[PDB]
Amino acid sequence: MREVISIHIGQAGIQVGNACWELYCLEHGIQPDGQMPDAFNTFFSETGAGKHVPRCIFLDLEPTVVDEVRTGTYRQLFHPEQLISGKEDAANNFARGHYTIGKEIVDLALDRIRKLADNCTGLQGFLVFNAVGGGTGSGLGSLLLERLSVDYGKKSKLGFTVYPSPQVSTAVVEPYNSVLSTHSLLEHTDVAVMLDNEAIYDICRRSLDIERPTYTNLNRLIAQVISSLTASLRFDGALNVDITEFQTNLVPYPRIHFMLSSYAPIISAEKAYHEQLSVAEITNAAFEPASMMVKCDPRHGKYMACCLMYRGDVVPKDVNASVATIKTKRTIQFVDWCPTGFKCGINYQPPTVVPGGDLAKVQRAVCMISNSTAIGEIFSRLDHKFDLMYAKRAFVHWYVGEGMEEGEFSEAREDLAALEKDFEEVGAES
Amino acid sequence: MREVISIHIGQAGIQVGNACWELYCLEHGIQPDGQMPDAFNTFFSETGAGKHVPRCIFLDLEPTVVDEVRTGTYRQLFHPEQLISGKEDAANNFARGHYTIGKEIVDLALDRIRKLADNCTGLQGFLVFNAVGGGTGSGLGSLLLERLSVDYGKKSKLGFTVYPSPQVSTAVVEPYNSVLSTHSLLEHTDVAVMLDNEAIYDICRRSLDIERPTYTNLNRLIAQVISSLTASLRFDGALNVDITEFQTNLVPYPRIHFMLSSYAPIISAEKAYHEQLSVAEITNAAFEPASMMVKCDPRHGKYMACCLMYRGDVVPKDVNASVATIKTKRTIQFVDWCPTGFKCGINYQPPTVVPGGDLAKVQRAVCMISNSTAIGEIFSRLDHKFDLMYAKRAFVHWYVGEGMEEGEFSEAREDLAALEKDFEEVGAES
Amino acid sequence: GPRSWAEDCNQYRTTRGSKSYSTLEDAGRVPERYSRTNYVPFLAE
Amino acid sequence: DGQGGYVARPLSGSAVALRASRVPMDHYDYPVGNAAAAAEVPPGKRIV
Amino acid sequence: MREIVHIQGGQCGNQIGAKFWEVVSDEHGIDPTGTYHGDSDLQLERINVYFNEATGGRYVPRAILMDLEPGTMDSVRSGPYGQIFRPDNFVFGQTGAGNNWAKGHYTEGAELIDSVLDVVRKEAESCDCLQGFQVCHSLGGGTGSGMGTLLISKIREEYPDRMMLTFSVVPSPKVSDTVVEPYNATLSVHQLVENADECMVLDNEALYDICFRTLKLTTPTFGDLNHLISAVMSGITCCLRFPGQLNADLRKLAVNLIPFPRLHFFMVGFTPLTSRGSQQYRALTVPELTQQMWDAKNMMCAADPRHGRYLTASALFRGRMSTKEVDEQMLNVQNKNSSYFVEWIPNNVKSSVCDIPPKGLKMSATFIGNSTAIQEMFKRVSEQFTAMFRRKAFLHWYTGEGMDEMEFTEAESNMNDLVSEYQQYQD
Amino acid sequence: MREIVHIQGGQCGNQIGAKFWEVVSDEHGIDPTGTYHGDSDLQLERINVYFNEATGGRYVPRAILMDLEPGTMDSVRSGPYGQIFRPDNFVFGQTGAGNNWAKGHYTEGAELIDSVLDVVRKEAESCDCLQGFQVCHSLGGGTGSGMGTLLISKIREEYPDRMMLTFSVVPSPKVSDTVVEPYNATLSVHQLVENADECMVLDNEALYDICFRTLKLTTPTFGDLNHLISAVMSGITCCLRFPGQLNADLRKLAVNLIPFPRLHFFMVGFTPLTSRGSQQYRALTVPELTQQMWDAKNMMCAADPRHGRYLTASALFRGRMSTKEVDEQMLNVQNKNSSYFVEWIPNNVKSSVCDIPPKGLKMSATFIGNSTAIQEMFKRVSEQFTAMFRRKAFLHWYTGEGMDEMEFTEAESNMNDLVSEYQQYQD
Ligand SMILES: Nc1nc2c(ncn2[C@@H]2O[C@H](COP(=O)(O)OP(=O)(O)OP(=O)(O)O)[C@@H](O)[C@H]2O)c(=O)[nH]1
Ligand SMILES: Nc1nc2c(ncn2[C@@H]2O[C@H](COP(=O)(O)OP(=O)(O)OP(=O)(O)O)[C@@H](O)[C@H]2O)c(=O)[nH]1
Ligand SMILES: Nc1nc2c(ncn2[C@@H]2O[C@H](COP(=O)(O)OP(=O)(O)O)[C@@H](O)[C@H]2O)c(=O)[nH]1
Ligand SMILES: Nc1nc2c(ncn2[C@@H]2O[C@H](COP(=O)(O)OP(=O)(O)O)[C@@H](O)[C@H]2O)c(=O)[nH]1
Ligand SMILES: [Mg+2]
Ligand SMILES: [Mg+2]
Repeated sequence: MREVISIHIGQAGIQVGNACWELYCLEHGIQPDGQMPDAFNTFFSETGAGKHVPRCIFLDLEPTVVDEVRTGTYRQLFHPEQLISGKEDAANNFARGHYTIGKEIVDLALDRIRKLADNCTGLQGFLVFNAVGGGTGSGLGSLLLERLSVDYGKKSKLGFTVYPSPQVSTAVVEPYNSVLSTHSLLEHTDVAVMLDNEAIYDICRRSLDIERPTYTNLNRLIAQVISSLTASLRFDGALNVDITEFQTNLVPYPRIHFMLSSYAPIISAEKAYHEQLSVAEITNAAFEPASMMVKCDPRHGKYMACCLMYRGDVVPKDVNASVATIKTKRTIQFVDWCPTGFKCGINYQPPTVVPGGDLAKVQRAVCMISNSTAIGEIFSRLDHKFDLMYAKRAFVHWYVGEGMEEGEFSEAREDLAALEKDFEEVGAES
Repeated sequence: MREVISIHIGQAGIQVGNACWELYCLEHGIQPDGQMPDAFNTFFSETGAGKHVPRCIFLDLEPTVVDEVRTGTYRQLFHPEQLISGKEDAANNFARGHYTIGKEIVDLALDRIRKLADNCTGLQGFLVFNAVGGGTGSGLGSLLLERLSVDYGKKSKLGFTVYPSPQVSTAVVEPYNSVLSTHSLLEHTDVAVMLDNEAIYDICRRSLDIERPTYTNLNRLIAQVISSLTASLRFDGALNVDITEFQTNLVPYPRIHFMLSSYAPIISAEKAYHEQLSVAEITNAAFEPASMMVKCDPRHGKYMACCLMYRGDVVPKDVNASVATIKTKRTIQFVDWCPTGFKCGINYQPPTVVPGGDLAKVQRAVCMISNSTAIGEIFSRLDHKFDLMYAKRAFVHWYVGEGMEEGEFSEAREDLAALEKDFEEVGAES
Repeated sequence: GPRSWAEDCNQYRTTRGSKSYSTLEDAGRVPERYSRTNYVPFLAE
Repeated sequence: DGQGGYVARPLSGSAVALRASRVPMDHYDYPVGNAAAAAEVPPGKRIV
Repeated sequence: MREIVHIQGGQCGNQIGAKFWEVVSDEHGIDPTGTYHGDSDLQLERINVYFNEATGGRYVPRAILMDLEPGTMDSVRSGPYGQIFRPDNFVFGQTGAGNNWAKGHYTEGAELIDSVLDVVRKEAESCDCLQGFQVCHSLGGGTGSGMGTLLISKIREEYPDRMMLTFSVVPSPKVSDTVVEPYNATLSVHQLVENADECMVLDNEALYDICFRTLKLTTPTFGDLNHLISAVMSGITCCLRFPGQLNADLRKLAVNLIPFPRLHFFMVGFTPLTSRGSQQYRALTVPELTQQMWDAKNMMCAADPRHGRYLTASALFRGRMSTKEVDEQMLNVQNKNSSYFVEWIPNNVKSSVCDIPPKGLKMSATFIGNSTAIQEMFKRVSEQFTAMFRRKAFLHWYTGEGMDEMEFTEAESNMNDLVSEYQQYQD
Repeated sequence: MREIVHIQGGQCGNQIGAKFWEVVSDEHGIDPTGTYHGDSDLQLERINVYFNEATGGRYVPRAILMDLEPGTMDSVRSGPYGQIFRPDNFVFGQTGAGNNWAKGHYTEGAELIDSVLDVVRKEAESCDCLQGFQVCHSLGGGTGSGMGTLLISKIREEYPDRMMLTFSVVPSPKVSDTVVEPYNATLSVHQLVENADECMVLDNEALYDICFRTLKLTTPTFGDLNHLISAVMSGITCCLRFPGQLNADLRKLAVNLIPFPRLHFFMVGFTPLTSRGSQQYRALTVPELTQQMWDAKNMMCAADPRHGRYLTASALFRGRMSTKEVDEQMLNVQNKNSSYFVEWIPNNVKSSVCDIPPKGLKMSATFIGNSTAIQEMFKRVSEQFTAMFRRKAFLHWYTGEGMDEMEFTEAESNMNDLVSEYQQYQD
């Protein structure tokens, strides 16, 4: 049976995962206690008599964000030993979460993954949720993803990384911590989906017309992206797109595998009555620059590959019609060597709205995940952001003292410099 | 299917379109909420389940006139994001509405036009409602107009513009704004219908026999003019005339596209019962100079071309006979090189009447829209009006600092003079 | 003719198909033959 | 099933009507009259 | 077996063809729903001339409706008898010609002339032996003028041995309904002179005069004028559809009415038209039908026939009539005013009879005339053309798409050429 | 006594076959349960060709489903007419190809291709005589393409004298449904030439056009395409299942449509496709079926048949119709447009009639056409492959599983070898 293990490392992993499984219980009708009052086998395992436990781990060194799940509304849902805690956090240090504090907790992490792998019949992929700015999301995320490649080779890892914004940061050592994570992100992960907080900010401000939402509202509509990505496994549809299709369709070269995200209908409750939401309308809304999950302008780059996961009442005729309209306009630019750049996936279940959520009931949705050459601007900006502080070697005595050598910064800069060179020469016309 | 898209720029644009959309809802049975209790397609978008939203945009830099629409009785009619507001008005500055503060809002303005055009299936024209004397109607009016020509080439644009009167004006730099708005309105608009304020004041004083009307009473009968010409797209008729038919039938030369517009029966309630309304009487009253909605003498110039938007129970022969009697009338005069001079368009629906409006119900009506050489005296006065104030550089520092240079007033001066030379050389007998 | 698919396929045999060949029962009469002899044929043991 | 029974959920909660196909394929009892022609006509303008 | 394909273009041609199929289908007795519900066997004898047999007893017209805007499609379809046409034959555009001959014939007609030639070929190849193509359009608009004559240009080389009949209305002298009537006319008549095999000129103001002076209607509506056109159009093909004592198909009319290949413009008029008051007073007799037919005001064309000489006239009589009274009254009207006929053609007038009149009528007659007097309209539209072509007004629309002023002189040459031998044969 | 073994592969082939068994089973009158409820005595004569008699009157198809994900099997199993198949014929894998041609053919293909050929061996030995094999798959995918054409090569090696009907959809011109369509289509055609006997080319855009302009379906669902495809697949083998007046089995179409062995790509279209409303308007004769079958827009292929000559065409007429009326009408398409045919093959069109029509049809036909105009489709595939292969884009998934870059070169060499042969014979 089709089935995917989800892994949440770092605080941003736990808080998004608290909203992801909230959406997943509402898809399948699972109450928060853990009882249903056969699509659940993708994410839940039927334990004994009527008990469903998630196929997930909440690994975090900081105890306050993991026991908030333990003392929340989902105490009975999760198996208690999946929730792996620690004494002290990684404290925004890549050197800590990789070398001095993460080694004694990653062996506990591999045991639960091994037990979940034996409990699952045929495994299909790994979901890794982390933010590279934090120490736990980058240091412990690198350590867990490195061992999964050794333990389970050639098996796809579908990760979702929250990157720092061009303008807004909640930490100072995020440029240091993002670069070292990316050196471990090229070699081991298969498909990594780019996420950025500020591009979720102006989606909430403009489309959802709410002036001051919080991180609960960001992670709520992130789960709408995550669920529609994996909706093809749970429910039947006309054109199924599984995880193994994602690596072949979207990754042309082994080191270019970073993809943006988009969700087409972002409509508030009162906006739904006035606005008409057709397939041709939402496909244009999906390709709009303001609707993306990463603050980058697609006009600067070219779309090397695209993937459209549709949901709900979507006839295959007009998604064929809407794709033909996208090819005609000059604003959306493809790379010259990829004439066939669209994969379409049509499911047959509309997105589930949560009670008290800001999303309205929409019959049809698109989850656009597309490889682009404009993503090099995101990497180059962080590359220039990190190069400003390494020139004077600020904030290095903390990383050097926690195990790792200063030579790891030069190799991580060289690895991202190869990524800068890669996006230029691949995206250039020939 | 046939379609039309209306834009409304400035205080005069919104208040006219407030009266226009009030007229359009009564004709098609649209409730103020937007739900009827086939012909609505030209002005309304059928959204979801029985809700119709207008194909309009209400953009203005000043928020207090747009906010009246938001808090008024049509809060549920228009889409909420469809209405566009701004921070600070241009405030009678063509430099402000075109360069400094109009640039940040025109990028959002083209976004909604693109969404309305994409929802459209066959686009026939654009309706532009603005006053060239105001800062927003001239500045933001020109910037929105010039970008539409590049984005949508060879597409008709019906720009209904309210011009300042020789005797009546309420903003001091209206002659400054009218000349600068004229410099862009020639090469961009396809058909421009001149409107003047106090000729409507004279119509309401004489024909309506009411002594104290306000701009609400003016915009109601102006809405009847717009609804008369566009009624052949929505309703059938003996001689259906489209938006595309107006341009080649009323614009002989590429620069002469200014047209007068008159409504023939404009009769109060108790007057119409004693009045005998027939086609011969309204056709004579159509060409009657005091019924013209611009202060201009049709005897001074030559009627170059003319179209008649007959409505109601009009057979094709009493209009045939009335044209012959008008042709043999020695008071009017056509140009020598245009023997065939009449366009006849008959529709089968009598015009509606707004409850609480000054107009009474009539069986038949004529909208006389004509191209004349008499319109030169309107721009000859404005050329005299502008040259005297520019002779000692009055109110120039308000334009120089906000982007514009001194030479734009010089360059726009011969553009009116080349227009004045074109009118006098096209009415010259050969 | 036929008004339904079942009736068309059922009457295919008796109208235009393998059972359409004319039967002697459908023939009004058997023609009387001008045979050479109604006596014994000459070479017929 | 547990005893080898070849079990299969029909999955027909009247969703198979939407799943199905609508091609005419029928030269008998075709719709004759007014509404059959009027159904395929797009709405267009209205007539007074 | 000889049969007619009808092609209707423009707002005028679609509307007058809807009234044409209103009248003919009443004559052959088929209902609005297409089924036959008449009484006589002679109605069904020649139905293939205009209709196709369909399964289940339906009768569809052999009509192909074309236009560049969907508005005129809705008016024909929503009216009575507007359902009988095939839904595949309802080809239409979206933008519309907009009274522009350049848009109708070059830009917007190009991506739709292929679609109409896909279905005109389909209707022609499906049937047995084409007599010719009958079209109805207007010379003042752009939908039936530019796109209409583009089809006439295209269908001519596809079938160069078949008839062609253009029932086209021309602009009126007293009034104008579009301001670019001389541009639409002179460019369209330039196309019809080499392509159309024969043309029947109609005009609006003479239809108005007939409904006022003869029919005494106070307010003749928009559909009344089409019925006078449709009565003549049903009268041209009277010998195709019914038996007769002296038959005359549409090539007998062509070889008789056309002395020279460029003189294929005709003027037409329906004879027995009386007001409702004058029904109980007028005596329907062949001498009465003769003095109404040759009246100058009874012509549905704008030209006054007393100005010019008739080169050849035709009279397609319908009804049980003594043929000598048909024959003698033609000779009688030829010699009482012999100056108004032409001198170098012996036996100017042509008489044909059919034994089935229209319903209610005991006798009816359709007049087709090849008069010199139609040079008055052609010199008038040439007078209006040269007025505005010197000043180059209303011309940037026509040359804005890529049709320059080179053929405007060629169109003005042809209108001056066409009026030249009309005046030459007057002498 | 002539049997065809059906093998469905991939998402497209399984979903096409489910609607295909929706048509064939309903034609022979068997219910959803499995027993017989038909009202025609001609149905049960030839059930051997597509079914097997089981205990208690049950009928099971000769269908071997094949896929690498159980998800598409569940939709077929749950759906109506899905219980009729044999459970041991449901061979399937677990990992799924993920639109990789290497996974379907080389690495993961070997783990299932041993468990497929034994199952299809069981069906082939059970029946009496193999007329051929019928396989349905897609070329744009990797699950039904790589495993599909591997199955052809094995089954052609072990049964070398049997026919091979391959019904394959090709990548669409206007849009793309998966990103690696040029890589999979170039590799599949490279292996389908030397193995498959006759190949049928389908395209979704032509299905989307036929569902819109003929049937007037505003929302063509994903099974409307399959029903039109299944209308052909039931009509290819009509002579094997019903008595006929001029029989044509799979090998008659193999010998009359393949001039040279490599040129075995065809295109199909079902003839009497009408809208529901306009069925009353159109009549039903053999010439009207022939006019619809030779239209370029009635093809279910992406190619335009006007751009190339027809090498060989075959028509499979169905119903009560005259053989002269069939034969003289296929002469008219040889004479009306003789420039669109191959000059050096006299009698390009073969016609066969089987006088039992499909379910609910007066008359119908299936039109197979071997045209050289289909070189445009392969050139479209070839030009897309050359854009990606020089840049080595999307190749590390293929070359990471044993199929290195050398085999792509002979894949494109045979891709250009096929288009060279079509273009040469067009001259
Ligand atoms: N969108 C979103 N981002 C979050 C959320 N919580 C944390 N983040 C991101 O996480 C980054 C901070 O690093 P974290 O991942 O929280 O830190 P950590 O990995 O837990 O490491 P420690 O804090 O030392 O335990 C910030 O840049 C935030 O953008 C959340 O709820 N939603
Ligand atoms: N017919 C008509 N004219 C109006 C109306 N409101 C304002 N006007 C005209 O507009 C002129 C004032 O200039 P506007 O164009 O309204 O200036 P504005 O639209 O407020 O633009 P800004 O001043 O830059 O905000 C007046 O002289 C009036 O003649 C109206 O409701 N109906
Ligand atoms: N007799 C008659 N003339 C008509 C009719 N409709 C329009 N016309 C004439 O046609 C001219 C306008 O043509 P138009 O509608 O623009 O033609 P189109 O552009 O081809 O559709 C006018 O001068 C009318 O007098 C009709 O129903 N009957
Ligand atoms: N006509 C038709 N085409 C289909 C169907 N299912 C898939 N396709 C087409 O098959 C092509 C790719 O097939 P794919 O889904 O990759 O098959 P897979 O390899 O088994 O996953 C697409 O272009 C689809 O248009 C179907 O049921 N009917
Ligand atoms: Mg933390
Ligand atoms: Mg203002």
